[PDB]
Amino acid sequence: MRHLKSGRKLNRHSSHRLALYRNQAKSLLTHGRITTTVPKAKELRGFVDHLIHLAKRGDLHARRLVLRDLQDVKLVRKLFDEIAPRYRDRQGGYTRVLKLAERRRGDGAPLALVELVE
Amino acid sequence: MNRGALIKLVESRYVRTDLPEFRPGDTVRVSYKVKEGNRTRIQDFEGIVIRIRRNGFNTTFTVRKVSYGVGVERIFPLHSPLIQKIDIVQRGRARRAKLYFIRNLSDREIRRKLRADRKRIDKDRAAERAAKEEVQK
Amino acid sequence: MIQPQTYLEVADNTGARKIMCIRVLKGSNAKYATVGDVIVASVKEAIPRGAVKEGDVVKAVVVRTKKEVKRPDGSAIRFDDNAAVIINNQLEPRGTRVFGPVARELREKGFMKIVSLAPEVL
Amino acid sequence: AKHPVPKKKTSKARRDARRSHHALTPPILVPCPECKAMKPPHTVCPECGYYAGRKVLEV
Amino acid sequence: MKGILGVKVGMTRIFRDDRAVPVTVILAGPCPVVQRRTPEKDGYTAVQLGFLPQNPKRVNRPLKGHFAKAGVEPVRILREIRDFNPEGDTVTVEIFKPGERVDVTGTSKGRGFAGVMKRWNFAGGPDSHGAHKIHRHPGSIGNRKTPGRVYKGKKMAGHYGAERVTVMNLEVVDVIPEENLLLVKGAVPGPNGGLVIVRETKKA
Amino acid sequence: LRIDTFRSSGAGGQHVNTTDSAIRITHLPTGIVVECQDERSQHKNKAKALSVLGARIHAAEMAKRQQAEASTRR
RNA sequence: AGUGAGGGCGCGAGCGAUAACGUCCGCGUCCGAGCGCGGGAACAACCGAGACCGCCAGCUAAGGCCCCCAAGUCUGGGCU
RNA sequence: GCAUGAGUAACGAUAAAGAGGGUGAGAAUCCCUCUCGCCGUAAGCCCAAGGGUUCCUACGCAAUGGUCGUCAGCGUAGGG
RNA sequence: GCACCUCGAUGUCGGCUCGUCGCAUCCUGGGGCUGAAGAAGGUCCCAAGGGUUGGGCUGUUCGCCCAUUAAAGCGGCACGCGAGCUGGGUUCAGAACGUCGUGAGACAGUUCGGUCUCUAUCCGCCACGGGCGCAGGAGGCUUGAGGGGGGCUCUUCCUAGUACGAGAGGACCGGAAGGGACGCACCUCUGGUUUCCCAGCUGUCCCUCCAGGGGCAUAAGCUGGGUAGCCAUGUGCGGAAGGGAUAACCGCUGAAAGCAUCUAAGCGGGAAGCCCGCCCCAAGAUGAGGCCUCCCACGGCGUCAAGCCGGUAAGGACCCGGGAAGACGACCCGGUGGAUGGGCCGGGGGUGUAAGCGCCGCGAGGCGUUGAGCCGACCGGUCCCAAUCGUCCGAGGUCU
Ligand SMILES: [Mg+2]
Ligand SMILES: [Mg+2]
Ligand SMILES: [Mg+2]
Ligand SMILES: [Mg+2]
Ligand SMILES: [Mg+2]
Ligand SMILES: [Mg+2]
Ligand SMILES: [Mg+2]
Ligand SMILES: [Mg+2]
Ligand SMILES: [Mg+2]
Ligand SMILES: [Mg+2]
Ligand SMILES: [Mg+2]
Ligand SMILES: [Mg+2]
Ligand SMILES: [Mg+2]
Ligand SMILES: [Mg+2]
Ligand SMILES: [Mg+2]
Ligand SMILES: [Mg+2]
Ligand SMILES: [Mg+2]
Ligand SMILES: [Mg+2]
Ligand SMILES: [Mg+2]
Ligand SMILES: [Mg+2]
Ligand SMILES: [Mg+2]
Ligand SMILES: [Mg+2]
Ligand SMILES: [Mg+2]
Ligand SMILES: [Mg+2]
Ligand SMILES: [Mg+2]
Ligand SMILES: [Mg+2]
Ligand SMILES: [Mg+2]
Ligand SMILES: [Mg+2]
Ligand SMILES: [Mg+2]
Ligand SMILES: [Mg+2]
Ligand SMILES: [Mg+2]
Ligand SMILES: [Mg+2]
Ligand SMILES: [Mg+2]
Ligand SMILES: [Mg+2]
Ligand SMILES: [Mg+2]
Ligand SMILES: [Mg+2]
Ligand SMILES: [Mg+2]
Ligand SMILES: [Mg+2]
Ligand SMILES: [Mg+2]
Ligand SMILES: [Mg+2]
Ligand SMILES: [Mg+2]
Ligand SMILES: [Mg+2]
Ligand SMILES: [Mg+2]
Ligand SMILES: [Mg+2]
Ligand SMILES: [Mg+2]
Ligand SMILES: [Mg+2]
Ligand SMILES: [Mg+2]
Ligand SMILES: [Mg+2]
Ligand SMILES: [Mg+2]
Ligand SMILES: [Mg+2]
Ligand SMILES: [Mg+2]
Ligand SMILES: [Mg+2]
Ligand SMILES: [Mg+2]
Ligand SMILES: [Mg+2]
Ligand SMILES: [Mg+2]
Ligand SMILES: [Mg+2]
Ligand SMILES: [Mg+2]
Ligand SMILES: [Mg+2]
Ligand SMILES: [Mg+2]
Ligand SMILES: [Mg+2]
Ligand SMILES: [Mg+2]
Ligand SMILES: [Mg+2]
Ligand SMILES: [Mg+2]
Ligand SMILES: [Mg+2]
Ligand SMILES: [Mg+2]
Ligand SMILES: [Mg+2]
Ligand SMILES: [Mg+2]
Ligand SMILES: [Mg+2]
Ligand SMILES: [Mg+2]
Ligand SMILES: [Mg+2]
Ligand SMILES: [Mg+2]
Ligand SMILES: [Mg+2]
Ligand SMILES: [Mg+2]
Ligand SMILES: [Mg+2]
Ligand SMILES: [Mg+2]
Ligand SMILES: [Mg+2]
Ligand SMILES: [Mg+2]
Ligand SMILES: [Mg+2]
Ligand SMILES: [Mg+2]
Ligand SMILES: [Mg+2]
Ligand SMILES: [Mg+2]
Ligand SMILES: [Mg+2]
Ligand SMILES: [Mg+2]
Ligand SMILES: [Mg+2]
Ligand SMILES: [Mg+2]
Ligand SMILES: [Mg+2]
Ligand SMILES: [Mg+2]
Ligand SMILES: [Mg+2]
Ligand SMILES: [Mg+2]
Ligand SMILES: [Mg+2]
Ligand SMILES: [Mg+2]
Ligand SMILES: [Mg+2]
Ligand SMILES: [Mg+2]
Ligand SMILES: [Mg+2]
Ligand SMILES: [Mg+2]
Ligand SMILES: [Mg+2]
Ligand SMILES: [Mg+2]
Ligand SMILES: [Mg+2]
Ligand SMILES: [Mg+2]
Ligand SMILES: [Mg+2]
Ligand SMILES: [Mg+2]
Ligand SMILES: [Mg+2]
Ligand SMILES: [Mg+2]
Ligand SMILES: [Mg+2]
Ligand SMILES: [Mg+2]
Ligand SMILES: [Mg+2]
Ligand SMILES: [Mg+2]
Ligand SMILES: [Mg+2]
Ligand SMILES: [Mg+2]
Ligand SMILES: [Mg+2]
Ligand SMILES: [Mg+2]
Ligand SMILES: [Mg+2]
Ligand SMILES: [Mg+2]
Ligand SMILES: [Mg+2]
Ligand SMILES: [Zn+2]
Repeated sequence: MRHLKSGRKLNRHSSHRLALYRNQAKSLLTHGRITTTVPKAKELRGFVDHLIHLAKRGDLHARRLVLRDLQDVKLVRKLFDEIAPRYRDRQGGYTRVLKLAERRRGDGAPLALVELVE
Repeated sequence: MNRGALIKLVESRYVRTDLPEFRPGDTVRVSYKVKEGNRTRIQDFEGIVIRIRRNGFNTTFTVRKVSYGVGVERIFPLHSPLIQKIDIVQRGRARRAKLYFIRNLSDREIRRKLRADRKRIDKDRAAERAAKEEVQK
Repeated sequence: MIQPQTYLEVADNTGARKIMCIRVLKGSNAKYATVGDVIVASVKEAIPRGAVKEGDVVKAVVVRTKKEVKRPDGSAIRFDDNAAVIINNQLEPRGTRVFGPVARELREKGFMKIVSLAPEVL
Repeated sequence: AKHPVPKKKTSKARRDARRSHHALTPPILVPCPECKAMKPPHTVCPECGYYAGRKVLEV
Repeated sequence: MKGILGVKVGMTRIFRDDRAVPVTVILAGPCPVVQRRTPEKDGYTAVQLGFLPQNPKRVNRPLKGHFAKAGVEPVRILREIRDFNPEGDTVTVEIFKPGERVDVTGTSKGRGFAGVMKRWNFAGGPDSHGAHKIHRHPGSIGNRKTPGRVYKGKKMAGHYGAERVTVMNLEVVDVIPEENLLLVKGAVPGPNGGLVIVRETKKA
Repeated sequence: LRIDTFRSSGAGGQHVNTTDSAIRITHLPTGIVVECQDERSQHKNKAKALSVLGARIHAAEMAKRQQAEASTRR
């Protein structure tokens, strides 16, 4: 009875699911756009969206929080110095998700890309 | 349509204001109105607040005192029209917001691991010594 | 919330110290008793030479439980021990002095003997 | 479990009768407004990379 | 036989004569009548009732003719109060005095597929002592060659909740027309924001 | 008299767990109870009860006779 | 050659409890092999009757003749 | 020889995955990098018995691989 | 007792779970007789609607006993129920006592130990869809044939210490309150939970040495708390009232039969039961119902078709965002003429004084900044991101 609860499990337990959310956030900040399944994407969306808007603050605390997920010092710099100032005048919603007409093959999963906006 | 607001509405006309502020760790006297058959008298009850659970008009809190060799806890709603007044007597510093563990515990043990909050007591003199700025004109 | 096998404490000098509820007089098949409720119990532990003895079966009323009891005002009250007063079949205290506070509900259920014997009702 | 088991060979007319619902449903599709090629709704047309009239990926 | 449509908005509790009472707050007013049901033309007696304002660019044609025919603009849900004949047009909250008693009707919470142990309260299996994987199953369902079957109505697992439920004789604790709110002592079925119906009880 | 059939207790299998061969009889105004899971029958245990309880009531009461005789002579 | 497990019903006896769709003999019959046909709702052995094949022809049998369902809501006298 | 159960159980330890790039008729499954998790008195090394080309190199996917397969302890040929 | 079906198998005791049917009634309901003063009880008739406790002993059914109860009813259903559980009993091998036999072994005598099989094809049953039908096409709102559920009970008080009785005791009738158990709903309150919402902690490895974080110790490493949701111990409400026809039983009138009789014609009273009444399903009610509104003439063909057509109509499905709806379908809301999901914002709420720096201290630490920092769902805002764009289907009505 899922009533009013909202999260997702993705057939992964808590530890794993978390890591997944990072390694995807990670890669998303790295390459700008990535392509995963429609559900992972739908969820992942807000995770990066949260980190972006955290960077947008700028302070050391903010930097000391985003680092807790991204772990990597350089990708943190990359976040704060280029990505975030792109968005100082767009509040909320820093990423988009779009569905892909071609499916997967050996499991026929649906596919979607997640690029951040400009 | 805001249902959330609509509730905050209705309750508003039962809400007290007058009641002091307090935290778990505080020791506190509550004048309570009870009936002894016919009469309606005011029975006090002071002790260490152990738990305040908040939900607006429905916010409630718990006080624990030992009496005649055995401990009681009583729970009061923080807007019962049957509370006459509540009194700060002493203020402590809990590290946490729910202080159950002091049940299974001694009175001289509780004495030290609940430290008097000198800070917040000072702001009360601040309140009170400046509260005599009405009797000034 | 006392039921069969629930041990209780003595509120008074009945010679008894520990009783264990063995039945609850409050229905054809009531599940648990609380404050104001009479229960039938057995003495499991009691001091020497007091009135009742080890093995006596007794009538008693519960004066203090441990599961917080609701009030009509929306207050609630809860004591540390589960405690009762041993009484006779006229439902009079076989004791003469209760010790430690007793839930006001005893008065509300007419146990006027106890609540006067009581050191503190709350 | 004492291991249940079929009583009688399911008749020809009875199995096909069950498969009444098995039939597939053709994909639902729309022209891509630029290339007019066939493509499922709400996905980015794999022929050019346009959705919402904007080039979205460089097909 | 009075009645009125409304929303379960959620319950809290209040105070009365130094006693606390759980209520349950219900937005209800107003309600524009939509149609009269003649005993002559329809066979019986009732009133088609409107509730909650409707965005007209969502009102289809056949509905828009219904609505205008009683001179009343768009509305979201239409229901019937059986054996009610409102004097004035719109039906209000004000048609209940506080103290009066009511039957509430709702569509209970939705527990989807339901265990027997939940829906029907079977005691199911012993948690230890030998249970080969029935720690929660329904056990026996029959006899033997006589009767040679299971009988209709046998309590079994399946969908539970999300269903019409009326709860009887509830006390109208209060009502504030200015807000169209209703107070009902006790538990109305269904979720907050769910549609309820309230009428005068059938008790003495 | 209260007659009583019930499944006998012990070793016996299918024609004993599944055959109420045991008897018990009870004389109400006196109080004596006897029973007979003594034999695989039921009628034979029935009567064997209703003559053991023959003695067990009259051969038992003869004590009350002698007790009085003896005490009153003493 | 096969058979040497018979059965049911009527009658006549023993056994049994003037029990059993019990059992065992005797005299009959039928099923067995006629679970082919008509009645008995259904119903091996009860009532009718021993089917070579054909018929969109006639008489009867037991059993029936208000509708299911072929034939009298027949006729005359009674009772419940 | 072919059906039925049935496109149903099952796909063989709940140590775990994610992404970008690449190759290819074709990629969740092959190659490369980055992050992530597991073993670490082994789930890493080295002997022996047993196995007998399974070793290295090219080329390759019908079958074997509980799916895929461009990959393989698979097939071909050479080498060792 | 018989030996008619089953030995190319119909698993036997007791417990558990789920029950349902019988009435020869254990309880409450109605009633006659009483050796019925009252209060009780006895016995009989009516009545099956619901109700029928928890423990000690034993494998036990049975029975005894403890404390209660309105009562702790008996029986059928393969002494209901092992393709539902159990496996203590009993009936495999092992072994001991008593015991019989020279003996190997044996007993119905005892005692310790002793493998209970993942996949439901049909019927049945609980839940949910697909197709077609409803002789015009559609959006709604409905009637209730026919079913289902429910149906219990105690205690105190008033009436009144009255009628009754020497007393002790102690009512009818009429009216009030508080309970036990059971049912449905709910999450305000109490109380659980709350797999990452906050915090503390130990080892260790890592980032970056300090500081500050991360990973692993579970599939949360451990601890301390905990919204929303889902919940019972928690809150609400339910059984009725009443209307009708009756059971046993009590009657009025009244012949046969001058009297007489409750009955033969006619009528009255009368049950927790019967029919309604309350809650639920329900027009596949093929007997397919009704009411409000909306859409319309056929463009071309078809010997006979009351047809096959072909764009469209009011409308509907697709698709996508979603949902206290949900296994899947279904259902409900929404799709830029938008607040549906997401991020942001704010309220609420949890947690309980973050990082950084300053002051105190040799130090561990403390103190200030600071109810700070972080802050999942709840209540609301908000076009920043995502519901882009589109496609399909659906009229034109046989008729005396
Ligand atoms: Mg769940
Ligand atoms: Mg939501
Ligand atoms: Mg949600
Ligand atoms: Mg997975
Ligand atoms: Mg006010
Ligand atoms: Mg001044
Ligand atoms: Mg209960
Ligand atoms: Mg002793
Ligand atoms: Mg006593
Ligand atoms: Mg309570
Ligand atoms: Mg005193
Ligand atoms: Mg005193
Ligand atoms: Mg399909
Ligand atoms: Mg369940
Ligand atoms: Mg149970
Ligand atoms: Mg149990
Ligand atoms: Mg008012
Ligand atoms: Mg024995
Ligand atoms: Mg013997
Ligand atoms: Mg003598
Ligand atoms: Mg011969
Ligand atoms: Mg011979
Ligand atoms: Mg012969
Ligand atoms: Mg013969
Ligand atoms: Mg004879
Ligand atoms: Mg025949
Ligand atoms: Mg023939
Ligand atoms: Mg014949
Ligand atoms: Mg024959
Ligand atoms: Mg012949
Ligand atoms: Mg004739
Ligand atoms: Mg015929
Ligand atoms: Mg005639
Ligand atoms: Mg005649
Ligand atoms: Mg004539
Ligand atoms: Mg398939
Ligand atoms: Mg499938
Ligand atoms: Mg397997
Ligand atoms: Mg690739
Ligand atoms: Mg090696
Ligand atoms: Mg070896
Ligand atoms: Mg070999
Ligand atoms: Mg190759
Ligand atoms: Mg291959
Ligand atoms: Mg291949
Ligand atoms: Mg295998
Ligand atoms: Mg290739
Ligand atoms: Mg090779
Ligand atoms: Mg037992
Ligand atoms: Mg039981
Ligand atoms: Mg029963
Ligand atoms: Mg039973
Ligand atoms: Mg009787
Ligand atoms: Mg008698
Ligand atoms: Mg019964
Ligand atoms: Mg009956
Ligand atoms: Mg019991
Ligand atoms: Mg018992
Ligand atoms: Mg016995
Ligand atoms: Mg019995
Ligand atoms: Mg039985
Ligand atoms: Mg039998
Ligand atoms: Mg055995
Ligand atoms: Mg043995
Ligand atoms: Mg044994
Ligand atoms: Mg065992
Ligand atoms: Mg099935
Ligand atoms: Mg099936
Ligand atoms: Mg259907
Ligand atoms: Mg009705
Ligand atoms: Mg009909
Ligand atoms: Mg019924
Ligand atoms: Mg009196
Ligand atoms: Mg008196
Ligand atoms: Mg008196
Ligand atoms: Mg009365
Ligand atoms: Mg009370
Ligand atoms: Mg109640
Ligand atoms: Mg976290
Ligand atoms: Mg460390
Ligand atoms: Mg960590
Ligand atoms: Mg925790
Ligand atoms: Mg919560
Ligand atoms: Mg309770
Ligand atoms: Mg109630
Ligand atoms: Mg009742
Ligand atoms: Mg009439
Ligand atoms: Mg008369
Ligand atoms: Mg007369
Ligand atoms: Mg008379
Ligand atoms: Mg009458
Ligand atoms: Mg009447
Ligand atoms: Mg309905
Ligand atoms: Mg025209
Ligand atoms: Mg033509
Ligand atoms: Mg057409
Ligand atoms: Mg959808
Ligand atoms: Mg959905
Ligand atoms: Mg549909
Ligand atoms: Mg809306
Ligand atoms: Mg647009
Ligand atoms: Mg919104
Ligand atoms: Mg939103
Ligand atoms: Mg706050
Ligand atoms: Mg500080
Ligand atoms: Mg600090
Ligand atoms: Mg921290
Ligand atoms: Mg410091
Ligand atoms: Mg804060
Ligand atoms: Mg603040
Ligand atoms: Mg924020
Ligand atoms: Mg979050
Ligand atoms: Mg929301
Ligand atoms: Mg909401
Ligand atoms: Zn295109």
